[PDB]
Amino acid sequence: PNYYLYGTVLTRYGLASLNHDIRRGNKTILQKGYWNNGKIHSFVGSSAIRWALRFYLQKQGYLVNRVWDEEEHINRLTSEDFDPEKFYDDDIFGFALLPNQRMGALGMNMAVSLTPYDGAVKLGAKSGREKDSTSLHFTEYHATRYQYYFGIDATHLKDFSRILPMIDGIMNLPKVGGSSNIFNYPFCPDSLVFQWTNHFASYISYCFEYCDPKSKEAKLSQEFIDEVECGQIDPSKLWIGGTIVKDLQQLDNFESSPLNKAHIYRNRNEMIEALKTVIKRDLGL
Amino acid sequence: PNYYLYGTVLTRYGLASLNHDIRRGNKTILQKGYWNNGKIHSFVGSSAIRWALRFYLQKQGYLVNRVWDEEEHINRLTSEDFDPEKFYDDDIFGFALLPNQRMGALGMNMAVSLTPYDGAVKLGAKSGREKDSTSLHFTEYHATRYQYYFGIDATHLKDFSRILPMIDGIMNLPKVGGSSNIFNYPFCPDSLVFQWTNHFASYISYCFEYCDPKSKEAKLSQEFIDEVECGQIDPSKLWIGGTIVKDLQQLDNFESSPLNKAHIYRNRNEMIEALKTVIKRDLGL
Amino acid sequence: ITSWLYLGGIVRHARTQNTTKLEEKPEYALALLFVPVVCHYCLLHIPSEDLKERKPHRYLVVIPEIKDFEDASQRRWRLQQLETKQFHVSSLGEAGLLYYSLDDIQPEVAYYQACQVWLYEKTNKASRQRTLMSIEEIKIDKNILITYQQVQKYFKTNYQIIKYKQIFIKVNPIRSLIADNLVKGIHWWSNFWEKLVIEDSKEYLFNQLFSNREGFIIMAENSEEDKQYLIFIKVFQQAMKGNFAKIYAKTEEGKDPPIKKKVERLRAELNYCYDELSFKEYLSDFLVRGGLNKYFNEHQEEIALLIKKSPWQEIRIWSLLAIASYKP
Amino acid sequence: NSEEDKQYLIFIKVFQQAMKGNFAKIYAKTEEGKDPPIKKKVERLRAELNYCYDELSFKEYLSDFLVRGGLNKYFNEHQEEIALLIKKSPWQEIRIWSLLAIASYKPKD
Amino acid sequence: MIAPLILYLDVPFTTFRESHAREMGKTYPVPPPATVYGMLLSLVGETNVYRHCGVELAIAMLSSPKKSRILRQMRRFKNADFSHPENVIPCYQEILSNLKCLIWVRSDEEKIQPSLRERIQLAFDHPELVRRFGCLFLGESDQLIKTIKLAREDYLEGVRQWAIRDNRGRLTLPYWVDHVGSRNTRFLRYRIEEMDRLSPPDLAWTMVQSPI
Repeated sequence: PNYYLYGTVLTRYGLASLNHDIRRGNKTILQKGYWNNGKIHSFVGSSAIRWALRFYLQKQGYLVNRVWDEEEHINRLTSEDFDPEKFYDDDIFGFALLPNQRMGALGMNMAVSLTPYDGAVKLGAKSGREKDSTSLHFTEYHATRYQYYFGIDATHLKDFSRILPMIDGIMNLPKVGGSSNIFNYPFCPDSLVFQWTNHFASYISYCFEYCDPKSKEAKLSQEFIDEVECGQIDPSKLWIGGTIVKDLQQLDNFESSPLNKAHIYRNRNEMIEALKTVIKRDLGL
Repeated sequence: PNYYLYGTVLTRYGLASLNHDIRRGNKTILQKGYWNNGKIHSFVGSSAIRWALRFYLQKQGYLVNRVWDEEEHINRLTSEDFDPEKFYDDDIFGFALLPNQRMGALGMNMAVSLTPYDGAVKLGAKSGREKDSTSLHFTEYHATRYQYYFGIDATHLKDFSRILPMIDGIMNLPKVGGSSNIFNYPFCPDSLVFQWTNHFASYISYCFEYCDPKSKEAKLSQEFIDEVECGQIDPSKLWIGGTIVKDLQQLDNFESSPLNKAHIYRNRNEMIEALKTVIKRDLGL
Repeated sequence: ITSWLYLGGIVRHARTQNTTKLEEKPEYALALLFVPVVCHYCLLHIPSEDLKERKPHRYLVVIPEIKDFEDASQRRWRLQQLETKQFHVSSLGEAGLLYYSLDDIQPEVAYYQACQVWLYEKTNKASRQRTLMSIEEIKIDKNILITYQQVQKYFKTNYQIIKYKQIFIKVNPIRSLIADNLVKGIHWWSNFWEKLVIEDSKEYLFNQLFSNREGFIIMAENSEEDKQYLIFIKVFQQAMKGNFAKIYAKTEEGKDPPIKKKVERLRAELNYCYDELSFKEYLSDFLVRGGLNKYFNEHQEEIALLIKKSPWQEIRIWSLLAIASYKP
Repeated sequence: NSEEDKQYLIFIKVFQQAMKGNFAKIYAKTEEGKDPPIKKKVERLRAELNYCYDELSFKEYLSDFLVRGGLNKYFNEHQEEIALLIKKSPWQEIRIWSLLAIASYKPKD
Repeated sequence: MIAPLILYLDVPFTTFRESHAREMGKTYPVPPPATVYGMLLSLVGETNVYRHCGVELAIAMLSSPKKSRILRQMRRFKNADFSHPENVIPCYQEILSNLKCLIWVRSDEEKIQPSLRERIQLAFDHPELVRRFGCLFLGESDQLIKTIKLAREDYLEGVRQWAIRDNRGRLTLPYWVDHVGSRNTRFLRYRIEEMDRLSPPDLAWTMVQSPI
């Protein structure tokens, strides 16, 4: 009996220059690409969020094969023969080699800035009477919210109890690799759309969408609501939590809409407790 | 454990021109960008506040690897090799010379203007009938309260006792890089929202909003209060002090809201003393 | 085979060099031997980097899609005629268009050519060898190519600065900007002023604007949406004509009227305006002082709505263009 | 176009009709001489409009000019809309609108 | 002849970086038949690759996606030591955004029962019965699929961009991928033709076979 847990999570509003890409002498370009309507949005690589989860798992017990030496800023590997039955990271994120391999039990898309990117940069000349090179750096930044989508096959896990630490990690995501010195951007969720179903396909990949450039309302996308009303994407398996709950409860006719009978909580921790109880009951933990 | 300190700080009201960007023609544009509601706001960079903290640590008598010669306006290195064990600035702010690098405990974000920037400008001209190309000039200024977000990792500090001087410096921040001759803008805090928790998730980033688009009112944001109501962000781990305390105490039903059972102090020094006592108890100092 | 034969065919995992190596039939291996002859090579100049302080080292490789052997041979032999100073470009699309610049244009035949541009650039200062940093596809139709020829004709060519063994080449950024927008399919006038003035305080390409302002106007004329702003340009030109007539009337006999000084004052006053209210105040006052304007009478509602709706920065930009484009 | 743009257009036309009335009165009153002053009258009108320093004085001058104009067909067809537009909108924006109407005055052929 | 099964695909981000592009993550405009075949095998939980040879696949591309480049510190097997900096290399990889396409599956050429079409159908009627692992993805593992559902020819009732086998086309899509080297990889030359049809034209039925 396969069981999955998909989720679309939207972060807060803040100033971010997280991932970046190769510089051009001047400027540290935040990487970006096209999105809905062709407007350019700033991205955050999937490997970034996977690295953040690995760091979270390493920071709180939860034995990790791929330990990150903070002092040396390098990745040391404890046991060259990966053992998913023991190491959490090989159980979840998998591994690769020249047994032979193990597909990661976690797959997440790259994070997307909810609002299109406008040309924004930060001057960076370093203090000092002497003005030599390596001064006047430019840091392209973005004042938006980041929304990313993940999916885990809990069945593929070697230890079925490892789903819960991933839930705590995604809720308390420590840090996506970024200019924390200049732009400390928290990545904790502000509005969640979770679904725990035995179906392989979940049509909730990117449900937070507002556009409306330079704004933070972050309404639920119309297409997601239409899909919910259609009959598919069963509301009983839906879990809606965060600040979007307020806007949902301020929607007209919401008391009679099919979205009403979905698990809905303003408090994020109550959502997490209820979902974890359901998952533990279904998986027999 | 893993304790962290997060806070959003609001400054007093005054005329500020602290972050002139690359000037055009005769006018010295101060750096600005978009923010809430799509209105242009003036930004003061986080590197400026990091420099101010470095200067505070230098002045108070702590080691500080980077010495700033005020008369020479130059920066000198006490030792070519960074030693985070011995130097406070290397411990906190990190380094990268290009071991070799440190992550850095203090993670600070930009200083946004609470009030949108209308475009006010000031003309300055050299006196005397003898007039040359450098005779007259225009300097852009803004009358606003500034708000920035910072986050530090107590565990990441090589010496845990170093968290006290950084807090003292934040509450007694020296001049932030700007134009003190004609726009002397004090950056001293007048309203704090501090969180000292073991979880990372932070919901106090930019929790301040204006009552009127052109005013010095500085009320607490609705999202922060609502999130405290809903159940997350435990009031026992909340620390609010400053001028916003009066507005919070004048709110209706305040004695029944969860805001009541949170650490609130009218005097900022008392709240800082209490938070410092809590930190010293938690980290065994 | 190896990367020297097929560009981009490096072995990702060196420890598996014997097994994970690209394999091909002998005839295709011969083709991979003889690829270098067809593809041309161009040098890329970073606009942000001063060419004086940085000699060009990025190499763009233009590889054309093949439709016929004879057509490709004739095209390559034609492109052999061009000067090296042309090959120095400021964008990948510029090099791609240059590869198809000498192609004959036939109005009965639907022209369509495709080529690949492969960017090779050292990752760092001390990089021993170049690495493939960008591949971009260019599909050129009739309209794009004729527009590019029009841009080449109106806009100035590269300045072949020559110094101590230093034959620097000054590429016009605008040409590239237009070319890029053309390839994008978006309006050429995406944001020329931004690049010409806002970004180009140094007037590196702003001078090109001065040299090619007519060309800019020409393309703007092509732009239908510009129409309203063209009518506003005529309105402001008529208003400044009236103001200059008033100054001429005020001018004493024998004295030289300071029309140049008045124009400089106009530019300074317009640049001084800091918000919507002050700029609109000054614009309306200047229009009133101009006198009876025929154009503003004919297009009353349209110009009024344009003033009411357009952001004041844009109206200031077009007013500055009107001042610069004034020609009695 | 939105409603505000329509109101702004009616205000422009109202001001233009008021200027029509005032110029007609000027022509009728000073028919003697080679030509009555209109260009000087337009310059004086602009100077008076720019003289106004706050909402009270500017609104006083605007209302006085409007009544001096005479019957105002554009101001006939729309009473409440234009009246509310005048009372509510900031006086500076009214000054821009009046100056634009001045510059847009189509002479009667 | 039983109507071929039709699937509606919607992937937010995807990358089908071409084979010979090993220095760069430069991708095909269209999902190759091999990647689609592998993803269908993953959906039906079929680990063996030789089980469903002969199934014919046709792809209808609903909207042309945008191509964007992203930077990645991809890890490679260059040095024996894992911690050696030679393993990590910074390089660019192209992605395709907002990819919506329709897939036609014709399993009549299969010689082993049940065919792939029957397996996909039975999977969609009874999602709980099918036993598999992993999370469904197109291209790279982290690029999940927003929506894969059973749909008709009229789901968008719009205009379709088909991938047609043309001996003078531009795209060189592989229908069988040899992951180790390039010996067994088999290529077919395609083109994108804009036609208003609710059913694939013959050629579109790219039929997957073993390289032998």
